[PDB]
Amino acid sequence: PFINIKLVPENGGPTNEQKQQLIEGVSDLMVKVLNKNKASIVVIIDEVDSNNYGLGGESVHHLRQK
Amino acid sequence: PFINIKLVPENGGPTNEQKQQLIEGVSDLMVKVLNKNKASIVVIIDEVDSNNYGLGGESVHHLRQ
Amino acid sequence: PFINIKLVPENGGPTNEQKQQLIEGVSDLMVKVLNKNKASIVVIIDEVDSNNYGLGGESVHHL
Amino acid sequence: PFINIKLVPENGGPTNEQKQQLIEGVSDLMVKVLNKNKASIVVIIDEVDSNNYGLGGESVHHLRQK
Amino acid sequence: PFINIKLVPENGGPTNEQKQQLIEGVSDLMVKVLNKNKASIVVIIDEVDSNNYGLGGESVHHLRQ
Amino acid sequence: PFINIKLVPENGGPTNEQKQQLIEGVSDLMVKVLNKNKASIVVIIDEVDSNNYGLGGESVHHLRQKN
Repeated sequence: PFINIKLVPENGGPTNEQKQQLIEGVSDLMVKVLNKNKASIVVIIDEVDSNNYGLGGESVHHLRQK
Repeated sequence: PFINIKLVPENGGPTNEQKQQLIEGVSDLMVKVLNKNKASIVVIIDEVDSNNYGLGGESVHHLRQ
Repeated sequence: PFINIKLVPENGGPTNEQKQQLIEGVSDLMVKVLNKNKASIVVIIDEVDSNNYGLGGESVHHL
Repeated sequence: PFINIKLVPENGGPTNEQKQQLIEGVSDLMVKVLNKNKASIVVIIDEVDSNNYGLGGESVHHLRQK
Repeated sequence: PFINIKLVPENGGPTNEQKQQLIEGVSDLMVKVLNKNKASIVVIIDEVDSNNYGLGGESVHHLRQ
Repeated sequence: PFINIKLVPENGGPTNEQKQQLIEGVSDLMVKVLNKNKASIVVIIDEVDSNNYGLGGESVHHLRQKN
């Protein structure tokens, strides 16, 4: 399986350790819910600049300014 | 955040219930690991034919048989 | 440029005409905001089953 | 709805303001065509290096020289 | 590495055999260029409806009479 | 068509030359197998940090510790 996680950096996060927590976490979910083969699980975390992420028609940067 | 899960169906699954468990599990994981706002977490699960998914150069179809 | 639009179908939407509207709408947006090469714009619309799309931890089907 | 836009930066663009126009425009198009929940609209803009984007078998870094 | 190929079906293609060819093709390409590990190469082929694919602001279905 | 390639950089690579080889390689592959139109082929190569890519539940940074 392939899992793509796209998020916006926040408070110096996520750290390398946190990305690892996500990688292992997401992979374990697939195994627990679908009994998938963890060995073949690929995960990619994309960090999007607050200015390149939009929700509701506004950027995350513009939203955090509130 | 946005999470895209791509997987190959098998054994009549994943059922709609298993899909619900994946959405919940990924969303809770984000909230738990990075204190994300579950309300904004979007998840999309794509199901790929076994003849369309390759690993190591072989199709999942040939790998399962 | 490349634009990927993922949505969950509903009420018989989107029809093939509405998909074309999205393709034209997005393509004209890039040329108007960035003056990008209209002829190099690639758009792909993906229709996601209500049970496969989640928002707030719940599937669109549930919502 | 989710919209991913991948482009190659050019002449200083897109600026944070132009990115907002893309996020706004995209979100308005989804509402005008299918009346989707505007608040649930997620938009991600990825800027690709001109040496990492190909078209017609050639990189954008080269095509811009023609 | 992960490779995603999105295309529009036509005249019955791509066949399961042609999909296999794309998987082996892309996979071998990675090994030859960056000597990447074959076993870790994941390939996903998405087949996009001609009414769902647009180029130059025209759907592939309309761009084919 | 559209081809997205996601890989993790390593040992001074991939260079622009190698990225160009990937663009041409994938493009030729599409032309050879499905006679797809070259001009319409879009390829985007993404370079993922070794800490952002996982396989088997371990980041690539970790996997690369072992030869």
